[PDB]
Amino acid sequence: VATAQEETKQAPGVSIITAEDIAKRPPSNDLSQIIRTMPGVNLTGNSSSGQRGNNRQIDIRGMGPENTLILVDGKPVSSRNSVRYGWRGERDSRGDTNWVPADQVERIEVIRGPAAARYGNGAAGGVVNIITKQAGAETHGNLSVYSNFPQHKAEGASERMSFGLNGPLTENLSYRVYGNIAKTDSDDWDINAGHESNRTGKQAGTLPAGREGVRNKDIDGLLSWRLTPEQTLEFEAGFSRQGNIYTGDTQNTNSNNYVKQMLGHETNRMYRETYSVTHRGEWDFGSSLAYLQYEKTRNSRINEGLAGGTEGIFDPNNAGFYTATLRDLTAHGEVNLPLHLGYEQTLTLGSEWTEQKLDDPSSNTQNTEEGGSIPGLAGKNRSSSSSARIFSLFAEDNIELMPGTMLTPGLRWDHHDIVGDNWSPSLNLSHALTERVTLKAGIARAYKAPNLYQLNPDYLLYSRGQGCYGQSTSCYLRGNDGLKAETSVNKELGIEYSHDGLVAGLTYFRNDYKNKIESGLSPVDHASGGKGDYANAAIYQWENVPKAVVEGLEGTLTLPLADGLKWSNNLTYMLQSKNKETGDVLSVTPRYTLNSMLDWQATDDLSLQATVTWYGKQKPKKYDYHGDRVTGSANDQLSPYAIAGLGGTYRLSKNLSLGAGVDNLFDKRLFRAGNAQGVVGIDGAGAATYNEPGRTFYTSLTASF
Ligand SMILES: C#CCNC(=O)[C@H](CNC(=O)[C@H](CNC(=O)CNC(=O)c1cccc(O)c1O)NC(=O)c1cccc(O)c1O)NC(=O)c1cccc(O)c1O
Ligand SMILES: [Fe+3]
Repeated sequence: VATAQEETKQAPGVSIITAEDIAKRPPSNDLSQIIRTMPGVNLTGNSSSGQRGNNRQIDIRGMGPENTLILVDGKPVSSRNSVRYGWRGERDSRGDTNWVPADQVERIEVIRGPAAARYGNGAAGGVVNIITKQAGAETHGNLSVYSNFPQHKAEGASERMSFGLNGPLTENLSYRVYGNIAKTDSDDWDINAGHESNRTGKQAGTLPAGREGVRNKDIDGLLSWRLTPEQTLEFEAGFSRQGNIYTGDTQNTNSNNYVKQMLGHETNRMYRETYSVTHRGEWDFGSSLAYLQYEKTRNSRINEGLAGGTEGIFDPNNAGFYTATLRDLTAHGEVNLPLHLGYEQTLTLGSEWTEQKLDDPSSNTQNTEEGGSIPGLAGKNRSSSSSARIFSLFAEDNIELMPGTMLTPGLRWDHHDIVGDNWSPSLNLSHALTERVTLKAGIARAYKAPNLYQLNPDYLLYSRGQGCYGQSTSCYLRGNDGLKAETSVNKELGIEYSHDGLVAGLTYFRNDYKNKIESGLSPVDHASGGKGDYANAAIYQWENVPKAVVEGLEGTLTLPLADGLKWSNNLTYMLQSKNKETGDVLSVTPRYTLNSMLDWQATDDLSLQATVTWYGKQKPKKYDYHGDRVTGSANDQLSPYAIAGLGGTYRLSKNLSLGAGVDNLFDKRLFRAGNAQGVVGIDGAGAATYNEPGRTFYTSLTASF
């Protein structure tokens, strides 16, 4: 009997991307590009402001990217938690899917809804687990190189070069190492000129930036030592560095002179260092796994403001870099025990402990002189430091009820040192109706701890009125340590026909989303003192939005037209996404997304690929920061559109393949006009918040032994 962990990787809410899929749709740089084509996955911001809108990240079933937990070889990636979380729920972050280089990935696992809740904190949407190629019984290695070439030159081209080498040292000692260097160029500063929202006053000439660029350096070493036939001990260290290439991005799309000085410059750099020890054992009466991970993330970037329009724009009064540091510590143990009597079943016991320490000398520095002081909050020299610790125990049991039929109950208990106890129960069922048809169902309660910015009372944003809910008076936004965790009851009912390479399936999912954390709507208090008409500014906190809901359909259809010819489709359809308190939308996703590949292995040494992605309509948020129906261009929608691509790979030998193709064959292009709503002298842009890149040719070479 399979463990509950391996078994639940067979739910309809589960997708696998292989190393061979990566070869046939090679990503520019970030893996999000290919990860997003799975059913139930979008590439979206975290809320609906449209801020930092070219910085979109992986979203599972509309639940936001903060609810997508990224693992590498089963170990958490937490680095984006080192970037400032803004009034509107975005971070100036490119996300956490670009730390492992695409050509060293063996496979990617995407686990959605109820089969993912067992992973705990931050899996309310789901889990994406990036697995790296590993050593075997013989020295192996590869060299992979990529390059694209956009028709339009303003758009940023990507150059990417990686190697891997792996194999034996001793009989009982293996190594696996890789190194990657990559560069996606920034879009030209001016790429959105003519598409920018209307720009009055002093904001005349300001521009929504295109896509930011990134320089990557990744180096990983792994050493695998066989103590015994029954025990293995693995040591690994990782060093990654991303530095951007800045092209005019600012939270509000306003500008100043520091912005313009910095065009082309590196204005943020993220160093990520990972060390890990892993014990793995296969035994007489089961197996077991224990690991320790230390992740240290240094986020160095230029000081930005924290008030109204100055929020998220470089500040000339505090010019220069600062460094936020994230130390994240993760320990994990589990034993797997096959039990034979009664039913065939496999029981799994485990605990987990995590600590997140965050040092950030910049985000807590807003002073209170204009809006009046806030009892209990020092105006200067507040602490940089946050932390939270979670302890967790769990038990999952995968019970063969009769052959065909599997029932897999679990319980996880989580103790957060500030927020308290959480109980996440789960039930995952698969039953076989035929050699060909399988019914599956799942219900779990997933868990999300407040992030360290939401939770901190020293974290303080300010606006003179334009961001304030329900008024034009000055207001403050303040963290809250009395917050409850977000929980979500992720239901799924799904059915699948599968036979002779022919697959046809359709899943319904509903996630009932309790206590989503968001900026509050009522002032809890008022500050006293200050200057002029801004004196005695309102005080709001980060609050738990009591109930929200997402709902949709995942579908997939795969037919073998002939021996050498396969037609595949992944389908996402978003039925509902609602803050039930404000009736506004949680996330801006396309109404549907259909991904379609035709794969012809026309020859033994030649495969050809055609792809079509159809995106549906996209609607912006209906309400502004004040909470009032928006007006003008702020209502603009994106009409449905499709991106098509052709590509191929030619086997020159066993040891060498060429690849080449075209993304966006019909040069369908979109442009970021700004943010979804209007501010003073800056007309809204509704759903037009991102740059879709135009026709782009690409080539590739892979040599391997
Ligand atoms: C040029 C120009 C546009 N200028 C303004 O809109 C001025 C003066 N402020 C500024 O120009 C910049 C830049 N302003 C902009 O680029 C346009 N505003 C925004 O994008 C904005 C977005 C969300 C919330 C806000 O409060 C915003 O001002 N903002 C600030 O210096 C500022 C500092 C502390 C507190 C604030 O609220 C500030 O606005 N502020 C106001 O008119 C204002 C009036 C009521 C409420 C506000 O929030 C205002 O900013
Ligand atoms: Fe303002």
